[PDB]
Amino acid sequence: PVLQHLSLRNYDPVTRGPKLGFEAPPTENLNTLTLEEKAAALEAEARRKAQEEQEAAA
Amino acid sequence: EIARNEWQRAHFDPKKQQVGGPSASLQ
Amino acid sequence: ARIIMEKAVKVPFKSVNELADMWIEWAEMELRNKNFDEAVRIMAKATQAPKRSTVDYFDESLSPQQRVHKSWKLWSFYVDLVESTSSLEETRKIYERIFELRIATPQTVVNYANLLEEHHYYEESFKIYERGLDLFSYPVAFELWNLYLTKAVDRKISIERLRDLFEQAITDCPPKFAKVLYLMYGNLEEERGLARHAMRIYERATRAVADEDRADMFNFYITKSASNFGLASTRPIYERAIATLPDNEARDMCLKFADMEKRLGEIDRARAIYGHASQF
Amino acid sequence: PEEEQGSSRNLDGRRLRTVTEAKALAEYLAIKPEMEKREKEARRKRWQEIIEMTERKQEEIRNG
Amino acid sequence: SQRLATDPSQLTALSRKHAIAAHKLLKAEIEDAGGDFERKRAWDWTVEEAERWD
Repeated sequence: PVLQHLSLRNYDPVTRGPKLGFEAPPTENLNTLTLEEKAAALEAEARRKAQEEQEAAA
Repeated sequence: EIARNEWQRAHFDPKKQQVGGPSASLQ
Repeated sequence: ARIIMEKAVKVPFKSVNELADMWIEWAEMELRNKNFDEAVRIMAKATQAPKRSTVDYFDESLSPQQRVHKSWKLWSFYVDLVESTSSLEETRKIYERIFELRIATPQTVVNYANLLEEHHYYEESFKIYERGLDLFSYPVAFELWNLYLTKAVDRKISIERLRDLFEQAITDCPPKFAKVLYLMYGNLEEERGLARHAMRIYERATRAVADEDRADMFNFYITKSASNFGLASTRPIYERAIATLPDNEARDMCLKFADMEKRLGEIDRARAIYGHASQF
Repeated sequence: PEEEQGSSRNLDGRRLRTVTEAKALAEYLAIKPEMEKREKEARRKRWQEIIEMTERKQEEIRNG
Repeated sequence: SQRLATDPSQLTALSRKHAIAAHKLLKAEIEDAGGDFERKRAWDWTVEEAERWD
């Protein structure tokens, strides 16, 4: 009954304790794009764009 | 304490007083 | 059986986790026999402490019967049971008891707002993100800022609300998060604001970023100013970068400035630039 | 003999202390990365020696 | 005989050495993997440790 009477959001039944955000961060469960990997996307975009203008100038 | 200091001065012992690695590249 | 395990609850075990095990197996015994409301009552009886409890959990001088309400195992399993059994009001009350008891985690703040977002309470989710931001100073609070700013630009709240929100976030940030923070505040000012706003934000971003990534921040500023306005607007960025940067990065910026001046054709200015670079 | 008189100069205008320090520092720049390797594997092998001692004690307590 | 020869205080000291060794090995593995250790530990802190470290 546990896996249908616990929401499994704060309790970890395999270790008989709470969920460890250290082991299982909530950053991998988003359906959207988190704020860390975006702006890495922006840095990559600016980088290959910049090499495009320097090769266009060359 | 005055009496004790006088006792210490009186029994002061003259017989206990006598006068007169690593390498160079890393540094 | 319930009588003898009530007596087990009365037993002062050596470890608080043992009496935690008692309470969780009491609720577990109740939930196997389809007594979910009874299990809720049992663990409501478990963590009975006043509103002003401050006892030390690790203090091995008090009896574990009283320093068990501040155990995270009971509260985690309890709030999962309440979420899977009861309605939203009781779960909000139990999270409010968590935040009053001063044992909440950034994971718990994210769990609060994810519970609200599944029930489409977006504004209260924003409220509990920034309550967690109030509770956690800053090297803890970067994660909350990531999720909160992502969801705030997802929902597209009013523009002045977002401006004040990033100005709240940037306020006392370490540089190692200031890079990302300024990158998105400039990005949003480009996307849903004004260009000169984004230019001045990239300027003070170059001003308030770490030494190791200052050169890349001037690179982003230069590329965005070139994509936005003329290269004549990009010159003052260049001599400011020569004025402020250390010698190697100033050399790189000076070489790029000479390249831009040679591209424009004013090679006398490029020759003066090369003379300065030769000076250092 | 150049240790005692190392503050004198060459024909070009370089101190003997300067060139001795330059050679020693060049040697240090050559040898420093491999030293920081061998210390990181040294502390790593010390850490596995600790983990082997503690797995030995826990198996000793579990088997009696 | 092994239980009588081994003091429980020595056993607790060896268990604490286990704990700190496991911590420093896991720290080394995460910092070698490219991730940040303290960000994950900041994911898992309560309010009490947060304000005392503040």
